[PDB]
Amino acid sequence: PYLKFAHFTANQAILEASMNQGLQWPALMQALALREGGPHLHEVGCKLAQLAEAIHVEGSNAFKQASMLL
Amino acid sequence: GFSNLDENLVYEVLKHVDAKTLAMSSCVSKIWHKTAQDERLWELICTRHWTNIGCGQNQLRSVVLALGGFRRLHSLYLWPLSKPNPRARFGKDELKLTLSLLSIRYYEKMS
Amino acid sequence: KITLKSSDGENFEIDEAVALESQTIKHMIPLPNVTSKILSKVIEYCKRHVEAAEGSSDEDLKTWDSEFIKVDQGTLFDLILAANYLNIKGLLDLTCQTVADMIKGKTPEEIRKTFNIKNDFTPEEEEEVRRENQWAF
Repeated sequence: PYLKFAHFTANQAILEASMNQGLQWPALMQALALREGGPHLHEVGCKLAQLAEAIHVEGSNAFKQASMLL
Repeated sequence: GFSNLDENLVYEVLKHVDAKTLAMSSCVSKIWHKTAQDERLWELICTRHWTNIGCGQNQLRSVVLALGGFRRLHSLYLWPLSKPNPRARFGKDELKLTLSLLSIRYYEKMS
Repeated sequence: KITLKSSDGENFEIDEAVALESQTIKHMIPLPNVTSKILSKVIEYCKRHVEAAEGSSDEDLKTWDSEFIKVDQGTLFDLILAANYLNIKGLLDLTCQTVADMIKGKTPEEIRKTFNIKNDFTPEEEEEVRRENQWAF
C-alpha cells in the first residue's frame, strides 16, 4: 500500500509543477497527455517508449487522491 | 418485433439507460452484447456524472480508447469510487486517479 | 397543403409546414412501408407538435405525449420503425425513452422473457459474460 501511495503523491507533486520496474512513470503519462495546451533498464525503457507512442506523446488534491486510494 | 432488432435500433434504445442497465443488458444475448460494447454508450455513461472536466472530448476519447476504452474505466475504478457516494459528482481528482490507474494497468499487462 | 398516401392508399392530407417535420418527406409519395394506422399516428404527433410550436403548456404537452405513448408492443415497434424511416427526432426519442423504461428491469431472465428474446449463448460465453459484468450482479 506504500508503493502506490508514494507513486501517486510524487506524481501529483511533479504534475503540479530510481527506475525499479518503471511502475510510477506510466501513471504520469495521462497527466501530461490530457493537459491544457497539450503535452533490465533497457526493456523498461522500450516499454515506456511504446506507451508514449501509443497515446501520442514524444495539497488538498494530493490529500484527496491518497484518501480515495486507501 | 423486438426479438429481432437490428444494431441501430438497439443502440438507439440503449442510449437512454445507466451503467447498471447497460451492463445488465450486455448479458441478454449476443447482438445485445455487441451493441453494448459500443464505445459511445460507455463514454456517455462515464461523462454523465463528471459534469466538470474539460480538456476537449476528442483528446479524452482518443487516449481512453488507446489505453483500454471506457468500459474498463468504469467497472475497474469508477464503480468502486461511486459505491460509497452515489449522489456525489466526480470532479477533477477522480479522473486524475482513474486514468493513472488505467495507465498503470495497461503498462503492467503490456508484457 | 400536401397529400400523403399510405399502404392502404388513403390520401391523408396535412399542411406543408406540419409535414415539414419529417426530413425524408421534406427532401422528397407512395410510402410503401408506413402503414395507414402508423401514418395517422405520426400525423397526429406532427399536428400536436405544430400546435405547440405556434411551462404549463410544456407539461400539458408532456402529459399528452405520455397518454399517446400508451400503446402495445407491436404498435411501439412500428412507431420506432416509422420514426427511423421518416427522420423524426421527437417521436423516435419518445419511443426510445419508453423502451428504455421498459428494459429498466430485473435479472436477464425478465428481459429475455418479456421481449420473447431467445438467447443462444454457449455455456463458456454465458459464464464469461456473467463474470466480466460481476460488478453489476
